[PDB]
Amino acid sequence: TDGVYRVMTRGSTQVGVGVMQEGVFHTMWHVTKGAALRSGEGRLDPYWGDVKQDLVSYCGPWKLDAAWDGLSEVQLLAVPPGERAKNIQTLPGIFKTKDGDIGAVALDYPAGTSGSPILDKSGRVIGLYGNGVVISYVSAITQGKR
Amino acid sequence: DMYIERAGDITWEKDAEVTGNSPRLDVALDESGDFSLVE
Ligand SMILES: CNC[C@@H]1CCCN1C(=O)c1oc(C)cc1C
Repeated sequence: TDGVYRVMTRGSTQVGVGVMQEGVFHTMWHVTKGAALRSGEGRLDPYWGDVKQDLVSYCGPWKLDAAWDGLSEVQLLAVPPGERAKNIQTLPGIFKTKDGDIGAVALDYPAGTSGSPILDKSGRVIGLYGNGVVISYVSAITQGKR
Repeated sequence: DMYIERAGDITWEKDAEVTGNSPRLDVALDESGDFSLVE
């Protein structure tokens, strides 16, 4: 079922967050390390993963393809451990790399928020939160390839 | 092991707080997926 989900491990703790879209679950590799996930009485198995991109998809190929437009405010749909999903609006900064520019959000939430989606004004997922640098933490807007 | 629990719809919120800076940073991405600052 489409939506944003907590990734829990078993006491129970929230290790991250992910996005269900088009029958595929999307999260950051470092959240699950590719482990299988229980969803009801079913099991979701990894289908594609890449440590360098820090991304993994379950049940099918990576489906999220929208990208930041470079000018507009975005929203982090943050799902922190123990807190209701909440939308945080921000203008991304930029990671300048030898292979091009990547949007980045200067927002610092608990580690279990990793995998939370960043959204454009149309509600499309432009990437996931939780792989970044310290300058105060700055997350890349990490998007995969469809 | 690991399991998932639904937490919400993927939706923009009109009532959203605006916060955070927009730094411009030169970075490198290594084979382990780690970003590092460059000067
Ligand atoms: C349920 N066990 C999943 C196994 C062990 C953890 C990784 N993995 C994978 O199947 C896998 O790993 C990469 C890097 C891609 C894929 C599809």
